[PDB]
Amino acid sequence: SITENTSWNKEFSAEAVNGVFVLCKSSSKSCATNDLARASKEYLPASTFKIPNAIIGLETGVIKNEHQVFKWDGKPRAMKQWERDLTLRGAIQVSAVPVFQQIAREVGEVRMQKYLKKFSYGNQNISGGIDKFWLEGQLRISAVNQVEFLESLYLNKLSASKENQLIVKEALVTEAAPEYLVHSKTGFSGVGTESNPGVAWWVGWVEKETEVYFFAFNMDIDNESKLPLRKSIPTKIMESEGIIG
Amino acid sequence: SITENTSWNKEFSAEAVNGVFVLCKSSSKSCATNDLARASKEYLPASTFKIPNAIIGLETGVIKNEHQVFKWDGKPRAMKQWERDLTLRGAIQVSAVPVFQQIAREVGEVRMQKYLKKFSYGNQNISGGIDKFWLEGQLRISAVNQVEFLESLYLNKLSASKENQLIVKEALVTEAAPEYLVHSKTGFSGVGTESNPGVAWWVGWVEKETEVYFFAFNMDIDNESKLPLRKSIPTKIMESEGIIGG
Ligand SMILES: *[C@@]1(=O)[C]2[C](C([O])=O)[C](O[C])S[C]2C1(Cl)Cl
Repeated sequence: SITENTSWNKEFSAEAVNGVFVLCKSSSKSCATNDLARASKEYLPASTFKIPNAIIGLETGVIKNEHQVFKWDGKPRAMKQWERDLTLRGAIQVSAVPVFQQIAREVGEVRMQKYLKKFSYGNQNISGGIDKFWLEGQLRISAVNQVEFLESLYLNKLSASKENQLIVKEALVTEAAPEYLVHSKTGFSGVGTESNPGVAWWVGWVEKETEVYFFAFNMDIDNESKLPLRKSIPTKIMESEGIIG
Repeated sequence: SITENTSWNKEFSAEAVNGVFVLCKSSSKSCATNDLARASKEYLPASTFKIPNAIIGLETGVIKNEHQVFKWDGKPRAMKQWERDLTLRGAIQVSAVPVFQQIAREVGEVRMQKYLKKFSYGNQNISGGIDKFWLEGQLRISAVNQVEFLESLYLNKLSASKENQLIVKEALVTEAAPEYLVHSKTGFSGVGTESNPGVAWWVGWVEKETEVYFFAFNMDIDNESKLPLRKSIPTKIMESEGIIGG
């Protein structure tokens, strides 16, 4: 399945970044990575968890349908971008944490556990509170597991209805051209401490002509100013592969 | 109950074009157009027909599923961009006529007629050739009918599985930002002469924040260099309406 490509470290060392990129053409059966060990090391998913959380909210009927609006109650939120009504797509795209915290509460620990089992989602440990397990709790997943998850979603092979998978897929589109389509989701757990840094992610897949490439990136982050690297490092790697695009 | 907004006409005259723009906020119960008469006139749909044709291809099973690949057999095609295997979205986005002529033949006249009736698609006249009725045959549809069809698609209300309607919607995404998403399709019947012009279209819808706007534009085309007006005239109107830009 997985092979090391040590040329890809240039991008990490340039920035003194401890991280991993996993990139798979056509399927998870052929991945390459800069760091064999870290590729299956597991980290808080943070807001990449909105992908399965959204699927689960639709499957359970907690989210009515693709057209549900999540209204802002006018009360303060941690980000200005979350202070307004958001569609499902909008709430994923701006990573509106409190929308999904309330979705998780309505889903409930029994159903959330059930679904993460069906999804083979990381260590499947949702302890730490129903509305914060993926943010500061015990849930962990690796970049390889993300790429496996995203591939099932791409093929509509998760245990949820095909309509709900397609709904979340359109919500993930972040770049659209006549012959190049990108689906992707960022994550950022916070800056932690210098001793125990946070994690940042970018995961998704690229459709180019008739090919597909799945990717998952994570890195340790103790400084918010380093945040863009979660897209720029994978972007430069994929550009050097001719994928981007 | 469509209203006329004549102030939009200066965007057409400025470019010496005759055409119509229909724009509906929230639903087709709230539409506005520059030209009430041309808004209901019916024109050859050209490549805009790839929308219903794709849904029908999926419903009939001619198109196997969303990941179907349409293989190029190597024989020459009008455009290099068509001379390659294509996904369903790639074939729509580059408007690869030959892939859809073949889907249309496989669907055949009986089933095609039946879906166009279910979809209330234009004059529903597909006569004269199953693989060109939308390119140079008798099929005709108005800008108001395009917006009503597209709203149905957006709402998953067409007579087709929700799943196939979702497949086709993703294939129509042309613009994407975190709170702005555009689904659309161009079409162009060919450059005509001044007295017998072709038609160019741009149809689709825009989700901005939590609002949705359905739109359909067409214009007479008798000069090839004017083709890009099919996008810049409606773009300018949507700017002045405050949909494009903050
Ligand atoms: C989720 O992890 C989002 C992060 C992300 O990756 O998008 C940041 O968004 C820029 S902050 C929000 C949280 Cl941290 Cl919950």
